[PDB]
Amino acid sequence: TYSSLPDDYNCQVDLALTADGRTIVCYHPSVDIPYEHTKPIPQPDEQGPMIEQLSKVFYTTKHRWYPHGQYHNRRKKLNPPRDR
Amino acid sequence: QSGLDVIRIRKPFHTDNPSIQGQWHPFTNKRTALHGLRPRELR
Amino acid sequence: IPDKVFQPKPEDHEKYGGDPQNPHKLHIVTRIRSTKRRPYWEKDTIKMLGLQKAHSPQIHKNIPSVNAKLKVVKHLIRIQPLKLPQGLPTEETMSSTCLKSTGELVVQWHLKPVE
Amino acid sequence: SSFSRAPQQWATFARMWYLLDGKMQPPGKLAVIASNKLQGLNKPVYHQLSDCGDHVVII
Amino acid sequence: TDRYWRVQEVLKHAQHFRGRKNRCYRLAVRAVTRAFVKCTKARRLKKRNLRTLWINRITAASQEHGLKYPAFIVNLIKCQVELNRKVLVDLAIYEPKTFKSLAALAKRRQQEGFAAALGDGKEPEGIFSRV
Amino acid sequence: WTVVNPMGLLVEELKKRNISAPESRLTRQSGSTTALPLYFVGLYCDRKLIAEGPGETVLVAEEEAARVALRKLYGFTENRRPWDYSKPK
Amino acid sequence: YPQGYVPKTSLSSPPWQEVVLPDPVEETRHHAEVVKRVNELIATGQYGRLFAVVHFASHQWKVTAEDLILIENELDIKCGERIRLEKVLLVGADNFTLLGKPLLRKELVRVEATVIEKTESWPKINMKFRKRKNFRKKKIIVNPQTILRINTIEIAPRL
RNA sequence: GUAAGUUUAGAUUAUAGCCAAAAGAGGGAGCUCUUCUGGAACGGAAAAAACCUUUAAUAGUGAAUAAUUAACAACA
Repeated sequence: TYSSLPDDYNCQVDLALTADGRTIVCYHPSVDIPYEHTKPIPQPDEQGPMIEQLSKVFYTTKHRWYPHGQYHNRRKKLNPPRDR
Repeated sequence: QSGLDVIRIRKPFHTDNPSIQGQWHPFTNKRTALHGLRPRELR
Repeated sequence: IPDKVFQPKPEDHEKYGGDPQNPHKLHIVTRIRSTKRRPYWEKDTIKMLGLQKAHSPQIHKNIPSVNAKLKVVKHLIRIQPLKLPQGLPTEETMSSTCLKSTGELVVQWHLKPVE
Repeated sequence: SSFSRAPQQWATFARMWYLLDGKMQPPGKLAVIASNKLQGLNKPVYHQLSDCGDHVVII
Repeated sequence: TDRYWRVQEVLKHAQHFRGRKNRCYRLAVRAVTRAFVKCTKARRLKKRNLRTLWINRITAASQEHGLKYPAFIVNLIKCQVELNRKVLVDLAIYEPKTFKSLAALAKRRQQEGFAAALGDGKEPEGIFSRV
Repeated sequence: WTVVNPMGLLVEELKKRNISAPESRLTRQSGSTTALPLYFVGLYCDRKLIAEGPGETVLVAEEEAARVALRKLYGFTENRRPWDYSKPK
Repeated sequence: YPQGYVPKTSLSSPPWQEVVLPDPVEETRHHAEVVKRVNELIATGQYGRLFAVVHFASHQWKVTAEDLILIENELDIKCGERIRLEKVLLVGADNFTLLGKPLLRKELVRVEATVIEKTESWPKINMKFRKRKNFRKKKIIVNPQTILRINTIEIAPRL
C-alpha cells in the first residue's frame, strides 16, 4: 500500500526514489478489467414536426434548425484549415 | 527565410503523435463491478 | 508613536535575531507602494533614496542621516540588514558575488544545489 | 490507446447519464453539484464551445 | 492626386463591413480604426484568459482523480516541481497514466505534509518529503 | 494498408499462432436506449482482455476492437518506438 | 471509560481521516526494489514513444520525436544545425516516468534538435485608446522568430 | 543624500480650473466662506473624470504579487 492513491482503475502506480535521491521513479503499468467483472456482449440480436423531431433526437433547440439568409451563407469560409 | 507564407499561426506547436499513453475518455478511471453489473440492476 | 520603537529592547532583539551590540551597518530597502497620491515631501524623499522602481533592492548605510531619511519613508519600504557571512568580496571574487533573499551576500556563487 | 480516430473522438466527446437522490437532501447543494455535472465541468477537457454537458436524473 | 488611393486604403480594410459603413468613407474610416483598437486591447487580456482556461482544465482533471487543484499545486510546489499549467493540461489529456502517477505523488506528499505539519518537525522528514 | 473483415483476419492470425479466439464482452455501456449510444467491447482471450474498442453499436465496438488487436499483432501500437531519421549510418 | 474520553459524535471527530504511513526502513527497500526493476526496464529498452518536458526561454515545452517548436526571437544558429537542449525536468515512457529534483542529471538525458528556419512574426497592430485618436497613431511589430525540429532523445540506465 | 544653481542679455508663454480629503472661521441642522493636501488605469470599489492598488511601453499559448461586499431572540 505504498501508493497513496487507489491503483485499481487506471494503472498500478509504484513510486520510488533513485539512489542519488535527486530523481523520482514512477512505474505505471495499465490494469485490465477482470473477466468476472464484465458483462458478455448481448447474445440476442412535415417542416414543423421535422424540426421538432430533430430537436428531440439531439436535445437541441428548434431555433438552431431554422435556415439563414443568403448574406451569412456566402460569408462562410469554404476551406477550414486542417494540418496533418 | 522559407517559402512558407508569413501570416498568423494559430498554434506554435505541431506534432503527429499527440498522445503516448492514450487519450483520456470518461470511462477512464471508472471501476467495474462483478459481472459488469449496470447500475440499479436487481439481477 | 513612542520613541521606544527606535530604541530596541532585549525581547525585540531576540524576535528579529539582531544582536544589541555590533549594530548592523547596511540597510536593504525596497519600495512596496506607489508615490502617486502621496504628499510632495514623501515623493521627494523616495526620489532622493533612488527607490523609483518598486521591488528593487537598494543598499543604504545605517547612519543617523540615512536613518532619518528612511524613517520618513518607513511605511513605503521594507528594511532588512545586509549580512556578509563570508566577509567583503575581493576583486577576484567580485564576479562571484550573489545576494540572497535572506539578506546575506555570499562572495562565491558555485551554482550547486544547496538541497 | 491505438484506437481509430473517429471512435476515439466519439468516446471522449460522449455524454453520460447521472442519477441523483433528493430524499432529505438540500436542493442547493445538489444544485451546485447538478450544475457542475450538467454544464460538463466535470470533464478534464471541458471547453465553452464543446457542448459537453451530461444527463442528470434527480428523484 | 492620390486621394483615390487613400480612400482605397480605408476601403480595403472596410471591404468586409456591412451596410452603408462599407461604402461611406466618413463612416468606413471610423470603423477601421475602431476595429484595430479592439484587437490591441484584447492582446493583453487574451493572455490572461489562456491561463484561466489552463487552470480550469487542470482543476477538472484533478477533480476527476479526486484531487483539488489548490492541494495538487501546493504539494507539487513542496516537491520543487515547476511544470507550467499549460503543460499540466497536456499531461492529463495525453498522459493519463502519468497524471495518475503525478496524482499519487501529490497525495503521498500531502499525506506526508499533513504528517509533517502534525509532527511539527520533530519527526524525521518522510522519504517523499526529503529534499 | 486496407484490411477488410478485421474479425476474420484477427481469428486467422490467432489460429496460426495457436491462440484461442477471444470471447467478446461488453466492458462498458452508456446511453443504450438513447439515439447516441456508446458501447465498449473487449476481446477476451482465455478470459484475458487482449484489445478493447469503443463503438456506437456493439458491432462497431467489436470491429474497432479487432482493428486495435491487429495493430497490436503487427506491433503498430500508438506508443511504439518512433522511427529514427537522425542516424547518419 | 478512560480519563479524557470523548464519545464519537458529529463534532467530536474531525471530518478529515487520519492516515498512517509505512515504516521507513521497509519503505526504502520498496523504493530501492522498484528502482532495480525500472533500471532493468531502461537497460532492456522496453519503451516506445517518449515525452520530455524542456524549459526554454520563459516557456516549458512538452517534447516528442519529430515535434516542431517555434521560438519568437532570433537564435544566431544556422538552419539545419543540430542543437542540444540542456533544461529537461521530466521524461516519460509508456509504463514509467522520471522526475527531476528539480532537474534530471545531464548524464541521464541528452536531447538534440535542429534549426529549421529563421523568420519574423506576422504583423501585430498596436493602437492606444485616446480621444481624437487619429489614423496614423498605429504601430506594427513583426517580432523575429525561429523554428526548431526535434531530432533525438537519448537516455541510459544510469540510475 | 544628491546636481544643479547665481548673474547678465533676449524672448515669449501664462495670468478663468474641476472634484475629493484635511485645517479653520461665520453657524447651533446643515449650510457659507477662507486655507492646506491629492488626483486624471490599461486593475478594484457595480455603472463611479476627482477614492484604493498602480513608475513608462515592446513581442511571448510564461512566473510571483498589489488593490479587489462582504459579516457571521437576551437571562442573570
